[PDB]
Order: sequence, then structure tokens, then C-alpha cells
Amino acid sequence: SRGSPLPVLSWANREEVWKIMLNKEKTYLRDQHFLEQHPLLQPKMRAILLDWLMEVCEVYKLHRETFYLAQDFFDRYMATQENVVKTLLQLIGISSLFIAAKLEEIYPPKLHQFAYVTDGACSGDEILTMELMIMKALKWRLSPLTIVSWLNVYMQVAYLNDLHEVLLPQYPQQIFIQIAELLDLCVLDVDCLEFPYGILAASALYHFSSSELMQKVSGYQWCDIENCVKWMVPFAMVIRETGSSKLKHFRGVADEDAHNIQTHRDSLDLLDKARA
Amino acid sequence: SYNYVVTAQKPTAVNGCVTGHFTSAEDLNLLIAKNTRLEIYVVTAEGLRPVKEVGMYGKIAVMELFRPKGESKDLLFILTAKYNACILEYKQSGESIDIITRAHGNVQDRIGRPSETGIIGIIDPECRMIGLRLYDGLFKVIPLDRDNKELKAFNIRLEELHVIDVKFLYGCQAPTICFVYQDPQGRHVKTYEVSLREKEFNKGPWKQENVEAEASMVIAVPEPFGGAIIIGQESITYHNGDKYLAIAPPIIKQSTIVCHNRVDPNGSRYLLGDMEGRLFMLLLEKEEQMDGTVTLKDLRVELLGETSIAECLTYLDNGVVFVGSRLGDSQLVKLNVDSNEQGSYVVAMETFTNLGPIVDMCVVDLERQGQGQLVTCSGAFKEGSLRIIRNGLHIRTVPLYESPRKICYQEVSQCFGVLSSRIEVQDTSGGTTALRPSASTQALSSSVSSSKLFSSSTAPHETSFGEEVEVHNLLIIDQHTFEVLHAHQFLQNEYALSLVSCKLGKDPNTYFIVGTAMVYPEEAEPKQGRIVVFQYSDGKLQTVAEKEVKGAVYSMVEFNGKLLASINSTVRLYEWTTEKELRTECNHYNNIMALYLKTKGDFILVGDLMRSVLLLAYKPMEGNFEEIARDFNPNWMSAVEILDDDNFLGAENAFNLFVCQKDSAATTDEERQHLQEVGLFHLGEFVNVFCHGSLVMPTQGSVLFGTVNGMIGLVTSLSESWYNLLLDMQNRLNKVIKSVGKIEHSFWRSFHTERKTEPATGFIDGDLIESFLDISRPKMQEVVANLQYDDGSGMKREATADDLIKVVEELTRIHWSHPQFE
Amino acid sequence: NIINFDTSLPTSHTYLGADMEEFHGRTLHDDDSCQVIPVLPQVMMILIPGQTLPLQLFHPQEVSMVRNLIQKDRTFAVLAYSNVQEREAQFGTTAEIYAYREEQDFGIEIVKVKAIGRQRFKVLELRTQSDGIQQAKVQILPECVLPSTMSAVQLESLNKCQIFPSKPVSREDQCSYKWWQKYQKRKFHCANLTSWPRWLYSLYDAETLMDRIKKQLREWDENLKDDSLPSNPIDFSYRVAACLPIDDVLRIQLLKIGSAIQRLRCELDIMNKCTSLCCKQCQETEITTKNEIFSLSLCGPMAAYVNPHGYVHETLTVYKACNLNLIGRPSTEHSWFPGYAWTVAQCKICASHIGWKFTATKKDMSPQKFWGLTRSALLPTI
Amino acid sequence: MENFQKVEKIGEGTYGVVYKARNKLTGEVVALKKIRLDTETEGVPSTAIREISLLKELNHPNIVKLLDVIHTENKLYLVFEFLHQDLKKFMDASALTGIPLPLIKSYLFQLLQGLAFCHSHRVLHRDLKPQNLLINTEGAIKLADFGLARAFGVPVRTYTHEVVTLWYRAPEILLGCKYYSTAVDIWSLGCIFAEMVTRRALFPGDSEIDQLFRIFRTLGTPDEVVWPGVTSMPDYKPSFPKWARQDFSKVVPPLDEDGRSLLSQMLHYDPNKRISAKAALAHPFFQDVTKPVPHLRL
Ligand SMILES: Cc1cc(S(=O)(=O)C2CC3(CCN(CC4CCN(c5ccc6c(c5F)n(C)c(=O)n6[C@@H]5CCC(=O)NC5=O)CC4)CC3)C2)ccc1Nc1ncc2ccc(=O)n(C3CCCC3)c2n1
Ligand SMILES: [Zn+2]
Repeated sequence: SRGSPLPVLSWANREEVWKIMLNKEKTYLRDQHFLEQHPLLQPKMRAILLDWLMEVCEVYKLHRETFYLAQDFFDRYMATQENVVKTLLQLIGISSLFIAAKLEEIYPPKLHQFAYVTDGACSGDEILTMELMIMKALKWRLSPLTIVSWLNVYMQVAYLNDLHEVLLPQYPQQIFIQIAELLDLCVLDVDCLEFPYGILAASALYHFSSSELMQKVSGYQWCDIENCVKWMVPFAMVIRETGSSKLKHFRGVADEDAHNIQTHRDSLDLLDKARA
Repeated sequence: SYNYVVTAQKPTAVNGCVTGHFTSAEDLNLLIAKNTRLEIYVVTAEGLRPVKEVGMYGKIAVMELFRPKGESKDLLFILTAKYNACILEYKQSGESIDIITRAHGNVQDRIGRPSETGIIGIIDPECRMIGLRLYDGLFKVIPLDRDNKELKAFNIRLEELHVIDVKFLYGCQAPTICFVYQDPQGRHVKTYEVSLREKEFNKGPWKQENVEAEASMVIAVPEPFGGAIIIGQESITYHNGDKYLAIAPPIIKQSTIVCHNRVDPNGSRYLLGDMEGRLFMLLLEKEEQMDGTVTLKDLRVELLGETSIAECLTYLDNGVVFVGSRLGDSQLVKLNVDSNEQGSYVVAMETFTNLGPIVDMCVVDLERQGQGQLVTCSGAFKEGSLRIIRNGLHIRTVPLYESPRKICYQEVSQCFGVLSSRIEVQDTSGGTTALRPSASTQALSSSVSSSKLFSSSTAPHETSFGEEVEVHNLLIIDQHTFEVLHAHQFLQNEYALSLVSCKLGKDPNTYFIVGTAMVYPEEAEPKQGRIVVFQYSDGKLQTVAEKEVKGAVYSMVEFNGKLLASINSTVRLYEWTTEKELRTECNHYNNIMALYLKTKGDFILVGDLMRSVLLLAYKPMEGNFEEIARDFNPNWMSAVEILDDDNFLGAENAFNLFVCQKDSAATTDEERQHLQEVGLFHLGEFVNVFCHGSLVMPTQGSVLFGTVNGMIGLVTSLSESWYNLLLDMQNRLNKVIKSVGKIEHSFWRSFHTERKTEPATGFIDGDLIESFLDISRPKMQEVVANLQYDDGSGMKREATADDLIKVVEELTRIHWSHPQFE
Repeated sequence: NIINFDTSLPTSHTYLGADMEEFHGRTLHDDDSCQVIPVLPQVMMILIPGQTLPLQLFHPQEVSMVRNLIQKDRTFAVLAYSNVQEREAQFGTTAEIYAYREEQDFGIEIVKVKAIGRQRFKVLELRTQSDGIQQAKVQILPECVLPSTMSAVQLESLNKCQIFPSKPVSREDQCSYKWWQKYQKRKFHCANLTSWPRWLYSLYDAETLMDRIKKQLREWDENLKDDSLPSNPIDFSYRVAACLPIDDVLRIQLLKIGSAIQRLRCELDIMNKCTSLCCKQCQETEITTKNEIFSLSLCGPMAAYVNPHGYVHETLTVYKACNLNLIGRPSTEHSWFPGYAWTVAQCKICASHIGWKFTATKKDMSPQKFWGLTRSALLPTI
Repeated sequence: MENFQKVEKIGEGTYGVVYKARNKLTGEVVALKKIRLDTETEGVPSTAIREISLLKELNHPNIVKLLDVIHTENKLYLVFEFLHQDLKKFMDASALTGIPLPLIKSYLFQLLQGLAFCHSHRVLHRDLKPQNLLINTEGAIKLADFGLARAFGVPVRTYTHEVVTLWYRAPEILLGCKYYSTAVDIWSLGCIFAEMVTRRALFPGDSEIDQLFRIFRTLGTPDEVVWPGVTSMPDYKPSFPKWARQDFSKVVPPLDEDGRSLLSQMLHYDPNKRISAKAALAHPFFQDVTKPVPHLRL
């Protein structure tokens, strides 16, 4: 069981923060069979849309949290709909990101920029409409614990020196980008939704770490993540064979924050090898 | 105010000229319109013979001759500026000549604003119609049918709102107009066809052609060439539909070609002139001679010589050219074939006097032989001069070759102080170089102002090579030999504006006081100027006192032994102290810019261009100026003048003159503060300078004015009885005298402005009253039939048509006598 | 500095509400025609033609009169009361409603209206209606358009080169000091026939005065292009007139200027003669000068706004003000400039309410602070 | 939206307009916040989405309850629960005799519970001003206007720089600190606690430098001994005047020793050692807490 990964806290007490995080993980239900309600759709174009959103984030230097918020919004909005065509999909995707933008980063890109990214397929009025019906369909429950937020938590609990200090970032910047690169590669395929987001981040952390660092950092045990690790094998592998990238630099962003920005290089090329 | 206005000199500036067979079917005639007088000459080998001169109730704006089919002579079309048109025919019955009005009408539109480019009138070559461009956006056609005796006309919509020029083309079955216009992306030339039976515009025989950005003259080339010639700043082009031929000679680059004429009926060569007053010949050589057609081959142009700045040109056959000028004397010159006396092919062989733009005159008299001499500053640029008018009419011209602005007379020194302006060009090496030797550069003695109080040293802005600068001088001209005895040049960028010659305070010396304004191209309003006091003693011109002021000294005048000057918008009274210095004594501040400023007794009358006229008084034992009255309505004002203590007379837009009264009633301290207008009149001339003095000796007072068109006029004041008598006579003469064009006198003299029009009141036309002696006895007997002359006591009713002769003849000898044309 | 405020909101008057009707109608009147027009009794504004006037009406007869004047015409007479504030109105302006809205909500009538001035009149009589309503019987003053100063004296042979090619792009080298120098030398060539120089006639030229005014209008909130400031000198003069911070007696005299030429000359007169805006009833403090004046709306530095209690304020926007203390704390309620919060400002000596200090409240807003000074407490000076 | 009937305008928060309306069904008074999306170019404003999202996850006795959200074309309505007043108007109405010390105790004790609830949920209110603390006749004070709130991450990253009203802005935020956290809200509560006792604003500055200088004058000029890293803060200059820790016995007279200690902890310069809401709830000052009923005419 998740005993108590997080240390003793000053601004609050550790037990309450932890059970609140776990109850937030419990409250936001996600279904890996949300595509069966739409017979026209297939996992491949979901992966394509997520990759396109990754590229959009990379163009505008949007944070990884924004992308994963959009991913959760999409995966929870499709599960409450029925029989949507692929033509609408792009709009929905951008709308999710658009909403996610207003939620996370300080200076959102304007609506006309988001419309221009769609290359005329989607207009600003259409984006506002779809964002509004998205906010209805999720019952305004727009604060989930994403896959990357869990990774931030795990990374901080990994590297702690003077106790406490869980709010000031202190961890290497290359392990984090490697683990996130594995996580977005695992995010394109649908069945990743089967496992909890915290378990996803923990297993992806293990695939670039040891079996004890994971347990000390995540509070989890081997049995609950055996399936996650066994399923992730291909991903970690294809990534290990390809070779991890480097922490690239961005204009107008401090050198201590570049690891918190989405970096899309190539995913679909690796997914087909993964699914083979 | 019961005034009386007459003309002591007819206008001399010619505004239009035309040649054609007017008098008879074979003799050649020259018709010249100046302002309101049309002069008809028969041109002969000896020169010009003045066969006739008529006067019209209107300003001739457009005039051409045209011979419709089935006519023996040429008919004349005249449109005056009040927008009434008339078709006239010359006839002679043994020994009497009169101008029949074949047709007449009014052409103006109820709603419409006059075009900026101005009235354009053209006549179908073969005479199927008359085209008029009067208002923007519409072109109005008068069909020249034999039944259109009322000149009914209809307007065709013009899509182009900015039409530069328009002409009627030659050799077209349906009438065609070729016009150059401007649209907000260029300047184009295009043609239209006029359809009368259906009254619209059809597509022309050419294509919309993009033309030079400064194209401003379209001329229609006759057969066998056809087409049109476009003349602009850079090049001369010829368009004939498909055929295009342009040349850009460097000889016409100096000045802008403004006037043109066709000297050959075939159209093989033309005559043209520019602003600077030089004459070119534009040669068109056929040299093609195809199987059955003749076309142009080249369009060369050549220099011919120099003439007076020309407003109109005409060719009078056998080498002779008449050059009509508005800035100088008109000329009648001869173009030799191979003269090349020094490079010029023109020689002047007759000059016609032209009083021109009288900008300022003075009346000089000491002995009373004719008790009058009118010295007027006339002309501009190369032909600026001063004209001395005497009655013995002798007009003596003293050329200055520079523009004269102000003139004033000093009796003790026997000299004239004349403000003059000279145009100079900026040299590459740095400095001003002159165009021609003027009176300022050829004076017996010369001086340059050495004032150092104007250090300035604030953005001198060294101009560019080729820039035009204006230097200002004061000239001391003798009054017997009229020789420039001294020229004093003012500082750089100094515009001299005012000039008075008067005594100041308790010293016995008389001075030349001039006011100046330092003008810079960036500063819209001057913020510094001088008041300079000169003395002309035994040959020299010494500066006695100089005074800084913070603005332009537009006008100033001697006032009870002091000076009072207008500095921008303040009126300042200076007292000439004992130690040869000018010290300020009084100040007043107005909401208007004191441009015009005239004093009488203790009253001062100030005004600006906007007709807002203010009237102040000087209170001796309080030490300032008190505002008595002021009437302010927006209109352009050209000159003002104070007739008496109550009546003030001025000149305003649309060539009008007005008199405003003061006081009367005086109900509640606001009636007396209101300067209520009393009299209006339509002079028809832009009066420029307005002074006192009598030029020859029931009318009390004599105030004479000089106008732009060269006219000199005299306004006096009558009484109640005589104003009523002559106003009754004026209406009785209007029913016996028939004008040229059937123009009503009341309509012609009605106060006019393009916002309002009212009948003339308080003014009596001296010309119409003096035309009483030119009427016949049986016609004279109808004017005076049921009158009541009245003199001793009884009305004696009849007046016998011999008593009014005495009255009018006595009124006649208050001015000069007009010489007979012939 | 830079201003990414989208200056259209102050002209939109969004603080007045959402569901506002937007009459597209227009109406005029014959010149020197005697008309009978209703009057609003509580507005003390001196309305200039072309100005937007927002009003909030509470009083029952006022609701009734606006309600019944909406259909038959849409004009009411804003009288320009003289220094004697009670009655004694000699001249005024006609205002036509272009936006009207009625909300019975909260159990109070309140009529929210936006009007704009069209004409000017002289009032020859002032009758009183049956229910505390003033009816002004008025005569419409004329808009006297004046022809060019060379339209009388002009050589008809030179009247063909009197159009000029075009505008020289927009504010380039050898394009402002050179084009106008050749425009003055070609439009006033016949000035040599008269007794005055060219530079005198330039002082009375509508185009030249409009350009000279625009030269200063650019210093206040640099202009995008000539989209604003209509080419017609009458409209341009009326628009510039609404921006001058001069007091009421000067505004009356400016509103009596009939010609556009004299109006532009007077506006250009009080544009550099004025040096400092000072406390009105206090008369000692130096509040601001010209240099800190800038426009936050298309209407110009000054515009008319309305507080929740119906009073109309002419608020001039300035960058910096002194001798003022703030009372209270910033509030964003009913703010005239959206995205800013106001704090009441009073002068240091006499504690007279002079204006407000607006501060930024949202994210990424360029002018972090400015001052809106009401015109009723400002006295321009030397 | 046809069931609610507006009764009166209350005011304007960070966005929208708040009215009072009674539900015609159950006959209860509520407040309605209205947003005009047609004017908002960027659709539903970021503040609206943030506050709505956070307010459905925070359910505490001392946080204003979000009852229901609706959308009627071109208008967004949020239904809140009705509170009879705010702290500011109550303080102004009691500027002569004043709020009893037990009442100030209860108000600060109840604000700390709501703040600890928000901080346990990783929520930064960042708008703790007397306008946003609403009180009723039953003696309960609640937090409102979550428009400027943000859910801070673990670890935190850089957020919006200039936040909170100027009079309640923490010194690290004024000094341009890279990372800020929960402590800012605590500071505001201190700035409000001292405001409940001295009855005027503790730091009434009309500019950033002013505010900072007033904070220094009241609490002394910080050094590396009391606040590690001031000399390295982006907006710190060596030219700051040296003032010396004005005694709290004069700054905040009418309160006793334990209150002075608690307020000094609430106004500590360094965020790291500034008192947390939970460890403030353990203070001896909250040993005899009660729930008195304010009498609030008007
Ligand atoms: C029941 C309850 C009562 C009070 S209360 O009474 O404390 C409060 C009422 C109050 C709000 C403020 N006005 C004071 C007036 C002062 C004058 N004025 C004003 C404005 C502009 C003026 C001006 C003015 F005069 N003039 C003279 C000008 O010229 N201009 C111009 C304008 C343009 C410009 O740019 N510049 C200018 O200068 C504004 C109104 C009323 C008094 C204080 C508090 C709360 C509640 N209940 C309650 N329940 C539930 C909730 C749930 C959620 C929620 O959010 N809220 C609240 C919403 C807001 C805060 C929280 C809730 N609230
Ligand atoms: Zn004061």
C-alpha cells in the first residue's frame, strides 16, 4: 500500500496532502474503452492528434502540464460522447489545449493564434463553442493530477537533502526529460489509460531507475506495478535503442525551467515498432 | 450711408483674347475681354483698329467664337461669372453698330459647389453644342439648336470628380470630349461621346491612358492629324487612339506651360507660353504621307523669345502675335523667320498699357492745376513698375523689374519710399544670385541692414541649390526724374510689410518708418520683427532707431504725433521720445489678428481677413484703448477704409463692397456696441488698396480704390434727396437701356456670395447714371416723364429731360474723362 | 509608452451595460428653422457636436420624456448654461439618441442612454411643460463654409495647376517640410496680386491649420492614420474642440465661432498658449501640464462618462499628476476604463475632488497607472 | 435563470458583477455572479475557469459555497451562498468603539481554518483582502473571490509576479522573488490581523517602493542574518535606509503577549520560517477561542 512517500511538511501536514492527492486520483475516472462508443475512430488518429498537440505546445513553448491537462480533458470528454467523426477531432483537441492554456501558464497565446495553428480548419468562434461544451461535459471538474505532475512529485522525493524542501525544485534536468519522453511515447496508445497516472509515472521512472528508488519515492509495491512494467517494456526498449535526447534550450525561458516545456521530436515512428 | 461709386479708369488687365471673323464675313477680328469690357479690333497690316468697345453687366469668364451651319458671320458666346450666358451677333446698319443678343439665359444650378479648377467652357468644333464644366461631378451641355433661344441645358453625370481639363475633339461623327483628370492613384486621360437625343455619355474612341503626374493642358489637334496633345511639367505627348508619341525636351523644364494657341489652321504648329514669360513654338511635322492618310512623325519644340508674362496668346496672321498679360503691359509682337538678333525670334512692336495689380497707390499734389497725381505700384516679377497717372490722361511708367508692394510720399525730401521684393536663386557655392538686374541692384547708392539684435542662431536651415528666396528692399525714388536714389536691403528672411512717412512727436524731422517680420519656413506665425526709422537727409538713408517686437508688424499708422502698430494680434501705441527713441505707451489685445488698421481723429478701425471689424477709441486722460464697437461675420476681406466718424467702408469676397454704420438708436448699451451693416454693392473687382484724396477739381468726400484688374474707382457720399432722386432714375434707366446679353442691372449689382445674395442697398451706380448722356432724346424723354426733380421748392414735375442732363453732367466732372475707343 | 489597451472600450461605454438597443437612425434640421425641442434639466454639460454623451436617468418625468421622445424624433436640447448656472441659457446643442435601454429590474425605472450632438442653436424662448419639463424654442445656427482665399483673386490660366498630385506617403524625410513648402508656393501664387504674402494666407488655410493641429494631436497618443479626424474641416474642428481642457467660458466662445477656419485658429491658439492645468477653486496647485496629456480613447484625451448616480464627468487622461492625495483604496466597480481600478484624488491644499488615479488590475497591461482629472475642477493657464 | 429574481446590486469582484437574488422555488437568498462572454475575446476568462474549477473541490464551513453554475446564451451565472456583509464594512462601522478582542480571535481562528483547508488542497488564494472576507449575523467569516487563486504545484514553479493587492503584498513578492508559496496568504492574514486591532491598514502605500519602505520602517531593514538571500534578491539595492525593528508594543497596542508573538510570526520576513496556517492554529492565543455573534447594524 501507499504508506507515506512524502516527508514531513511545514506549510501543511503530510497525511492530509497525501490522501487528498489519492482521492483526486480516485475521483477522475478514465476508461480505455472510450473509443468503442465511437465506431468510426481508431487509436491511431488519437495518437496522431496527441502528437499534433505536442507539436503545437512545442511551437508556443507551452508547459508539459498544459499538454497533459489537455490530454486528460480529451480522454474524459470523449468518454461522455457518442459517434463523433474524425473531422471534429482536431477541433476538440485544440479546444482542450486552449482550455488547458488558460489554466496553467501565465500568458496564454491568444485565440487567433490557436485558430491559425489549425490552418483554417477551426475558427475562434468554433474553438470557444467547443471549449464551452467541453467545460460542461466534464462538469467543470478541470483539476486532475496529470502524468507529469506525478513525475515532478516523484523526482522531488527522489532528490532531497535538507529534509522538507518539497516545493523548491531540486533534481537533475536530464533524467526528468528522459522519463517524460518515455511517458509521452506511452501516452499515444489508448490502453495506457488502463493504469492510474501515478502508477504510470512510477513505472516510467523505474524503467530509467532501480527497483528500490521507485519504492522509496512512490510508496508503491512490486505487485501493483508488475503489469504496468510488463506492458511498458516495448516503449522503454525502443527508447533505449533509439537513444535519449538532450535538454534543449528555448528562447525567453530560464535555463532552470526548460525541462518543464513540452518537446516533440518523433513519436508515431516509434509507436508502430512498439505495437509490433 | 447714401454712397455713390463710379470708375475713373476702366480695367486694363486682359483676361481673355480670341480671333475670328466677327465684324464681317471676310475681315479678321481680335476680341479682347479684360474684366467686363469687350473690345473688338479689326486687325490690318498697319496694326489694330479699334472698331468697337462694349460693356457688359458681368465678368466675362469664358468667351469663344463659333459659326453654326448656314451662318455668314461668327457668333460670340459669353458666360459671365454669375453663371449667365449669352450668344451675341455683330450687325452694322450704315453707321450704327450694336451687339444683338441672339440668345440668353441663366446657367447656374440651384444646388452645387463651384469647381476648384474653375469654369471651363468649350464649343463643339462644327458647333453642335456648348459644353460647360462648372461644378464638380457634372458636365452640362447646351444644345446649339435654332430654337434654344433661352439656352436650356442639361447636366450629364461625370464619374470623375477631379477633372483637370477638357476639350472637344476634331473629326468625330458624334461629338467627343477628351479630358485629363485625377484619381487617387494617378492622373489619367480619357474620352467620352455626348448623346443629345438620349442625353448621356457613350464610350469614346480611345482608351483610358495613364499620363504624366503633372499633365495640365489638353489641346485638340485638327485634321488631318486629329487626336490630342497633352502638356505637363515634364513632357508633351500626342494621343490619337492607337498612335502615341511623347517627347520630353529639357527646354521647357524651367517653367510651367500655361497658355497655348494654334497659329495654323492645319494644326501643323502651335504657340505656347509659361509663367516666366518666355514663348515657345511647338512644331508638328507630317512627313508621313501614306497611301491615303497623313499622321504625325515627331513633336519637336523650340524657343522663340521672351514676352510679357502671358495670360493669353493669339496669332493675328502674318507673323503678328498678341500677348495678353494680367501682370504687365499687353504686347503685340512679331515673329521673324530667321532674325536671331541674339537668339530671340520675337520683337515687340506695340505695347498696350495695363495698370495691372494695383497693390498700393498714393495721391500726390501740392499745386492745384489738376490737383492730382496717382502713383500706383503695378505689376509683379519681371514687369513690376510704378505708374503715374495725371490729367492733362497721361500714364507714365517707371519699370523696376521687381515687385513693388507699398508706396509712400515725402514732400520735404521730394522722394517716394517704395517697398520692393526681388526673387533670387540659391547658388551651389552658397549665396543668393539674381535673375535680372532690377531697380534694387541698379541704385545710385546702396546699403545693407547691419542689425545685430537678431542673432537668432536657431536652426538656420541652409536651403537647397535651386531654392527661391525673396529679398526685400526700400527704395528712395526721386519725384521729378523718377530715378532710384537709394536702395536699402533688409536682413535675411525679413518680409517688409508696412511703410509710413510721417513726423513723430516734438522733432521737426520726417522719417520713413517700416515694419518687418522675420519669416521662417517652419514657423507658421512669425514671433519676431522690427520697426525701423530711416532718415533721407542730403543723399543718404540713415537708420535713426530700431525696435524689437515679438511678431509681425502687419500695418501701422501715425496717430496724433505717435505711432500705432499691429504686432500679431495686439495694437501698440508708441511715443517717439526726445532722445531719438521709440518707447511703448499703450497696449490693447484683440481676439483677431490686426491686419487692416486705419485711424481718424481719435478712432481706430482694425480688421482681419475674416471681415471681423473692430472699432476702438483712444482716451486721452486715461492712457489706453477702449473698445467702442465690433461686428463679426465670416467672409474674406480684401481692404477696409473709414469714410467718416460713423460709416466704415470695406471690400469683401465675391468682389463686393460694404459700408457698416455705428451707433444710432443706442437703446441698452448693446445697440451702440453693434456695428450694423447699412450698404452693400457688387463692384465686380477685387479692390486691393483704398485711400483718400481728390484727383480732379452735391458730393461730399472722395475715397478712391485700386483693384487687381487695373480698375481705379471713386466712391463719394450723397444726401437723402439726391440718393432718392438717383435711385429713382436708376430704375427708370433700366427700362430704357438694354444690355448686351439681357442681364438685369439689379441682378448684376446684387451683393453675391456662395451662401447668400441680396439686392444692393445704399449704393448708386455711377456708370449707369452717366450712361444717361449716351441715350437719345426721344428715349431720354421716357426716363424723366413722371418725375419730380425739385430744386428751388417745387417739383416742377417734368424736369424737361434737360435739367437731369445738367445734374448728370455735373456728376460726371468729379472724376477723369474716359477716352473714346473709336 | 506603448499602449496595448485597445482604446475602443472607453468609446464603447461598456460600463453602462450589456443589452443596449442601437438605433441606426439619423435626422437633421433646416438652417435658421425655429424648432421646439425638449430639455434635460439636470445635465450641466456643454455638449459639442460630434461628442458622445452618456446619461443615466432616474427621475420619473425624465424616464417618461425619453420614453415618448424615442419614437417621435430622437433629439433633445442640451443647453450650454453660462456662468450663471440657473436658467440664463442663451445657446446650446441638439443631441440625438443613438443608444437607449430600459430596465425595470431592481424595482427602479432607470433609463440608460447614449446620445451624440448634431447641431447648434440659439434659444429665443424657453417655455415650461406641464410636468417640470423645459421646452426650448430655438433657431438653428448655420454652418458657414468659407471658400478658399484665392477663389476670388486667381489667374484662370494658373487655375489649372491648382489640384496638386497627392499626399506624400506619411511622415518621411523630405515629405513634410518639402511637400508643404511646394504646396504653399503653388496654391498661393496669386497672393502676389494682393497686398499680403503667402505665409499670411497660410494662416487662414483649412488644410494647413488641420495639418498643424494634427502635428500636436500626434504627440497625445500617436495616431494610427487619418481614419479618425475627418477630412471635413467642420467635423475635424468639432472633434478637436471636444479634447481641449479649457474651461466653460472659453468653451462657449469656441462654440459660438461660426466658421471652421476661425474655430481651428482658436483651437490652435489655445494649444501652445496654455501651459499648465491648475486647481480651479484652489488656484495654487500645479496639477499637470500639457506634456503628460495623452489620449486613451479614439475620442481624444477628454471624453464624457457617467457615474452610477447619473452625474456626467469630462475626464482628461494624463500620465502624471502632482499635489494630489488618494482617499480610500482602489475599486474596479463601474470603472470607465475596463481593466483599471480607480482611487479618488483630491488636491493637497483645499481637499477638492479633482479626479481619480487609475491602476492596472489584469495581466499584461501596458500603462500601469494614469490619472483621470475631471474638467470641472481644472483651470487652464498662461 | 427564470427562477432567480434580482433584488439589488452587491458589487464587482475580480471579474463579473454580483447581484442578490432570491430563488423562487425554495425561497432562499443567494448571490449571482454574471459574466458577459460576448465582450470577452478570450471566451470564458482564465480567472472564471480557475475559480469555478477550484471552488467545486473546496467544501469547508469557512469558504463561500458554489451552489450551481449555468450558461444562458452570452451570459455565465455562478450561484453562491449569501453572506450579509464583508469584513471591511464591519470594521468601518466599528471604527469608534471597535471589534471585541474575542471577536477578532474568532474571526482570525476561522480564517486560519479555511486557509489551512486551501493549503492542504494545494490552493493559493492570493487575494486575501477585507473585501473578500465575508461575515454574517451568525458570527462566521468566510473566504470569497477565488478569481485570483491558483493551484500551486509540487514542486512549485514561477507563477504570476505582481499578485495580491498592494496593501497586502508580501515583501518577497515586492522584491521579485523567483518562487513564492503559501506563506504569502499568511502574510495577508497578519496584515489583516493587525488591521482588525489597530483599525487602519498596517502598510498603506500607493506604490511598490513606498509599500516596501513602510514595511521596512515598521519591521526594520532585513539583512542576511534574519532573511538569507535578501542581498541576492533581484529588486534589492544596497541603498535601502537602515531602520531598526520598531517595537510591536507601539505598532499594535491593544493586544497582549501571545498575540504579539503570533503577529510577529505572521509578519516574519523570510518565507521559509514564516508561520504556517496549521502551526498557527496551535498557538496558545487559540486556547480560549469562542464564537461570539457580531452585531452589525448596516
Ligand atoms: C450582501 C453583501 C454586502 C457586501 S458590502 O455591503 O460590504 C459591499 C457592497 C458594497 C460595494 C461597493 N458599493 C459602494 C458604492 C460606492 C460608489 N460607487 C462608485 C463607483 C464608481 C464611481 C463612483 C461611485 F460612487 N463615483 C462617484 C464616480 O465618479 N465613479 C466613477 C465610475 C467610473 C470610473 O472609472 N471612476 C469613477 O470614479 C460604487 C458603489 C456598495 C457597498 C460593499 C459584501 C458582500 C455581500 N454578500 C455577498 N454574499 C455572497 C457573495 C458571494 C460571492 C461574492 O463574491 N460576494 C461578494 C462580491 C464582491 C465581494 C464579495 C458575495 N457577497
Ligand atoms: Zn486646490
